[PDB]
Amino acid sequence: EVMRPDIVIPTIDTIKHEKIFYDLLNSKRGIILCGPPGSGKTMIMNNALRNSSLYDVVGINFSKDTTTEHILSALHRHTNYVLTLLPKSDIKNLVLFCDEINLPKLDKYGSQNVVLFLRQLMEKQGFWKTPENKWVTIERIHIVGACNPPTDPGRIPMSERFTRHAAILYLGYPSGKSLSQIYEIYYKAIFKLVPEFRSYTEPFARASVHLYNECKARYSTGLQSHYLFSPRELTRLVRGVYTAINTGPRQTLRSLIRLWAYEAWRIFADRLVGVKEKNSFEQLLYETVDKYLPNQDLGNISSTSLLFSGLLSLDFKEVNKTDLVNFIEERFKTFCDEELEVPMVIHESMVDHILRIDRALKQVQGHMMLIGASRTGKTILTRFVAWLNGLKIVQPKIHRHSNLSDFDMILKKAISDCSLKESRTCLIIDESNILETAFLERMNTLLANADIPDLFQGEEYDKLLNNLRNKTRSLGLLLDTEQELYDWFVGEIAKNLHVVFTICDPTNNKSSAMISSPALFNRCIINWMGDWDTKTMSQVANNMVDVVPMEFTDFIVPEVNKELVFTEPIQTIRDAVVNILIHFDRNFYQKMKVGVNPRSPGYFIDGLRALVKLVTA
Amino acid sequence: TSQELIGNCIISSIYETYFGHLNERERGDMLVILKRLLGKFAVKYDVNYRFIDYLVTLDEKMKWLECGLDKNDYFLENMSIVMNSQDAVPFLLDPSSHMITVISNYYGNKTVLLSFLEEGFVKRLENAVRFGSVVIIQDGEFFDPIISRLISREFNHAGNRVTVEIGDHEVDVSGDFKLFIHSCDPSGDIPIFLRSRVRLVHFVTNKESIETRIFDITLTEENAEMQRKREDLIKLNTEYRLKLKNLEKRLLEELNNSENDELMVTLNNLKKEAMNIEKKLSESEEFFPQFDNLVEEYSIIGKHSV
Amino acid sequence: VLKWIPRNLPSCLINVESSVTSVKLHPNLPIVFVATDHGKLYAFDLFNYTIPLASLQSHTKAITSMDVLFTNYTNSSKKNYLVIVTASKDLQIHVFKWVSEECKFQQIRSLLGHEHIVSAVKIWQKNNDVHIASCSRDQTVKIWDFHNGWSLKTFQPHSQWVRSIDVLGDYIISGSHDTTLRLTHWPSGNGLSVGTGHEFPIEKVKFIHFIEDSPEIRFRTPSTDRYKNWGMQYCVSASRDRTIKIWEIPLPTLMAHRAPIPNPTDSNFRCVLTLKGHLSWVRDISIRGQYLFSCADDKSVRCWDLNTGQCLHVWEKLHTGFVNCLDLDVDFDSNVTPRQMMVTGGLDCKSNVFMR
Ligand SMILES: Nc1ncnc2c1ncn2[C@@H]1O[C@H](COP(=O)(O)OP(=O)(O)O)[C@@H](O)[C@H]1O
Ligand SMILES: Nc1ncnc2c1ncn2[C@@H]1O[C@H](COP(=O)(O)OP(=O)(O)O)[C@@H](O)[C@H]1O
Ligand SMILES: [Mg+2]
Repeated sequence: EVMRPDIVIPTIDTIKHEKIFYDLLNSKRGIILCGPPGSGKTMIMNNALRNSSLYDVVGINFSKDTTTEHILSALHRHTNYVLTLLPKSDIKNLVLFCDEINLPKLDKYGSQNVVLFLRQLMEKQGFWKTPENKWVTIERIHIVGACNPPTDPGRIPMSERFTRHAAILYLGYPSGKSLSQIYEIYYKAIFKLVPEFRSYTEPFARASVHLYNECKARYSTGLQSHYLFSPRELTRLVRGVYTAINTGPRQTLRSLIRLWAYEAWRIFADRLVGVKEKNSFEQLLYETVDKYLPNQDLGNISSTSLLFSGLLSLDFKEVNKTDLVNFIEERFKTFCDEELEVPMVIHESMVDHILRIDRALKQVQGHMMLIGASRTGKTILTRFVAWLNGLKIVQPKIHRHSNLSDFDMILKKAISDCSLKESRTCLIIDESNILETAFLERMNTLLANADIPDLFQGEEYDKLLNNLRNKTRSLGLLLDTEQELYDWFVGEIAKNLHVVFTICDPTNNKSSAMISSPALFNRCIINWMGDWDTKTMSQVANNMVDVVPMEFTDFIVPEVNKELVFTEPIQTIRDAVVNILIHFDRNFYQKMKVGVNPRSPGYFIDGLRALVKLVTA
Repeated sequence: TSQELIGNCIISSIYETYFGHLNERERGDMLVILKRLLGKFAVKYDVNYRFIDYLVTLDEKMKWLECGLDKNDYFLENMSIVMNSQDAVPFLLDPSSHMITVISNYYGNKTVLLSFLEEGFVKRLENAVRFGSVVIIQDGEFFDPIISRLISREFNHAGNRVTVEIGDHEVDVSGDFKLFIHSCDPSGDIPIFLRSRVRLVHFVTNKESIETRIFDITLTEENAEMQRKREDLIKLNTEYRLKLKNLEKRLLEELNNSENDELMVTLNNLKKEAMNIEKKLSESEEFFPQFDNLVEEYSIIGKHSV
Repeated sequence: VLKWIPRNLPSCLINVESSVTSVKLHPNLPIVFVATDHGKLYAFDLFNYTIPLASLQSHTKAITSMDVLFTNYTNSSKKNYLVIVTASKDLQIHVFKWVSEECKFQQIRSLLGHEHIVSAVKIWQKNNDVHIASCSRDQTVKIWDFHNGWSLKTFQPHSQWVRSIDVLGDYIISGSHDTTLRLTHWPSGNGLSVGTGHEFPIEKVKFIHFIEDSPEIRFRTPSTDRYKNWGMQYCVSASRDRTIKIWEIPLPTLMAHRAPIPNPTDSNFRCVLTLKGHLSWVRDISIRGQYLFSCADDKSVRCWDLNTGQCLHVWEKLHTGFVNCLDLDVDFDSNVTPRQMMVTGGLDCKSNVFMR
């Protein structure tokens, strides 16, 4: 049950908030919940109302482009007209959800509309109908809210005229003891699978909470704009450990610690940008394991020493590096034979990244974002891993003279292929594929919700429902109401559609807004391709130059400093060529004042190809 | 000269990719640090290396000069850095747009002008790649991503014929097809996807090029006979080396065997040609210090000009 | 004698310069033909495996599949020879004639007409008429006759490219890359039924033929008089989803002296049995007696059972890399002697044979 997202662990804070929230709802007062993006305001909110026998839930998600038509449609599905508006339930008072109230945008003259409509509904106790010009009386409908503080770049400050009538609450981050208890319950539930290690529930909960605490304390938002850690990351770590254990072999303590370290590597440190930051994370992992688990026989737990794959067997188990590299090379040769041919070279970093992308893609509702310089092998890797898992590539061919219309058609066709035809698709989106912010808002609607209701309206909605009924009857399921068909359709979309984003230059304003979006940053897994480190470039050069003979001159070994040689210690002339090329590339990028901008290594590959051609001639 | 080639290949290959979008001063500085770095790692290079004299032969140099390219060495090595790209699509960036005529002269009637702002662009483009005609594109600052497969050369070898996917349909390509991109905006924003896959070559004119052109005008007007003598001696040295090689080929073909007057005459001609080579080299040895003195004497004019 | 199982170790070893793609058996004398990736065609003897009997270059590109048939012509003028047809990636297939006296190859004819690479070839004989079938990446299952050398029927069974075919009577089954199968009527070209249920492209498909006498087989014996008169009972398929599935053939709207028509209510396959346990893609299958043998990309070959439905024997680490092809002798035809050997080939430029 840890896979399903409607569960809580009752600690003191959540029951206290539920009690005060019942008091505030029963006091005929509007409620506004304001807190950090990871405090689980929506989680505790749905826990409070869903278990209640006195109130009901209606689902509205605000966007930048949102009008009162959505609110009217949502209330029409649960209320009735007698001029007085009353809910369908005669005992439970309807409670109207409104998350991300800061997200609707100001008009041309510095004001918002939906917040004023909500204010008129909650303090004038009604509104005026637009086409019939009639007053509306509302008796037992309450309003709730969940919005972030306006300090983050993208939240619009709200007028005091609306916050006047609604109570305000702050949901702080749960403390160490509460998180420890919650994740103790999580790990007891997750270790019911392997009873041989039931006694290790407490040290793992302590280790996860402590490691999250230090990873939050060290890497702040000053260094990077995407270091927004939250307990959501710990919950996703729990989900990853479950999806690894449930599909794994017979389990030992050493392999348990290695699995937990691999999950921590692939969920906390995949977004780190600096080599020294990664070394600090490695030292933190060492000291955490040493402090809370006095266990020996634990080997290297770096990124290149923890390789867990499902491709090499029927289960999620650790695999040898050499066998993995050979299997990847042969499968990739077959891929180039069957698909587009590209002279890609195999190295350890690309194996690590292809396995982490494979781990991301196998998850249900799994989406990830790739941040790295151009010509670093991102879209080709995504297509390769999608071909490995039997996915379907739907690459949106968007040209300059494009608009929202063709993008809407390609999204609609992808959704129809995913749902009606029952074919899994791995949608790829490049940085240049988002022209205006409207496509970004469409992506927000697609990912924050399970679908885009705007793409299906009127006759499109009717034919979509008819096709859904035809598919349901073809499968042989007794579904007749529109709610069940719609929920099954969005379940199929959430289960059989994965979006993977390709971002080239994160320092751009469009990229900054794209990675600053709240409905996109939290759900996706952030992966930093970055630029190649020296070892990867050395491996690529050694694998690319050896095809042509270099040894025809007597060479003397030059005595130089250890830090000046990036290849393994030099004994031939090929290593001299590798060192000279890497040194020139580093000096050139340093003397062009690129700054902290990612350094695209395509110059290096082009130089190597020109080198081998010219030396052959 | 063979314990030296691998240093001379790496300085030339690295000249092709990294030095596309740098001007004279940065090129000089980076070439100096490359030579020092090669010296640090003990790989022998040519102390008298010149990129044009290493890759641009006199025939192709004259063929490029007659097409319309200016006589400046920077434009010569940039024409070399463009035309020697067999794998990566090159990018041409000249505000003057002067070398569309040059590439039209080089490719003759095969040069077909296209522009990203055209509406029938895609149809004539797929036609041109079908017949394999050389294609010239204008207004690259408004790059259309529909040619993403052509830019990265993501073809597939379907059978014995190579194939690319343009637009929404399969099209065929031919081996004689080459593509060029010309732009007129030096500060025009370019997508990083296009920039990282092309050879960004800057055909611009800075203050350093002002100094170089002032020095060129001073040499070609103040003492023009000595520069003419340099050009004449370079041409005759190349011709004499070619004639010496032809005479040696004649001597080796005169082995016969299924001495005679023809073989002795060939040997005497080879002797005369080798003596001419030695005399030309001895005369040219005391001619480059005149260039050194002229460079050291015509630098204040460049400094004042800049 | 039909229940022979190869032992735990290979009988002999064979070295090739390049990776092995197809290994067949001479149905009368102990000669093994080994394919390559560089297009070279080899010829090895089981008792003398150090030096090849013959080596020949007939294709510019890689060869993918092979087939070997021994003719049974009723006239004494047309002697019984060996025909070897190799399909390659050079848009062309080549047909060889083996000679016993000189022990050397001889190209007879080459069949053209494919728009892309050809992946499989099968050879069969109904009544004194040799036909050659092949399927290619252009989705065209083409049929040739040996004497005329001309195409007889070109058709598409699947939108995506077909990979492997098998022939039996006037009915051809064909795997494809769209994770589905479809039987076709050989003379007319009408698709009798379409199979679905795999989650990955199909690698190899062959028919399951009948047997004369056996104690109890639940997957080769006829079921009803209709199937007894038809002459086919089950078909087996293998696909890259790490499984092997044996399928029934649905009934058509069959009529006497007329082309069969598909059944609108019974034109869909039914998955009968599935086998799991292979660590990677299953690459090739071969059926003999009551034992189903299949290779995979897990450096291993497995021996399954038709009746009980599990692996009796496993052979881990048979090669350094992927295991590419297996082949046996035909047991359902009385002309071919079902003698006891097994031959396998790997991607690590090695081949192995199983004797006794
Ligand atoms: N008291 C708690 N008990 C169980 N899980 C919690 C608790 N507090 C936070 N979480 C976890 O934190 C995550 C917060 O996610 P979410 O509800 O989307 O945050 P927000 O509501 O701020 O958008 C949830 O996935 C939830 O599992
Ligand atoms: N070792 C390598 N790793 C990654 N990319 C490489 C390598 N060698 C060459 N390339 C080039 O990178 C290109 C693929 O990168 P791609 O994923 O398309 O980058 P982007 O995601 O920025 O578009 C290929 O065309 C190939 O020529
Ligand atoms: Mg939130």
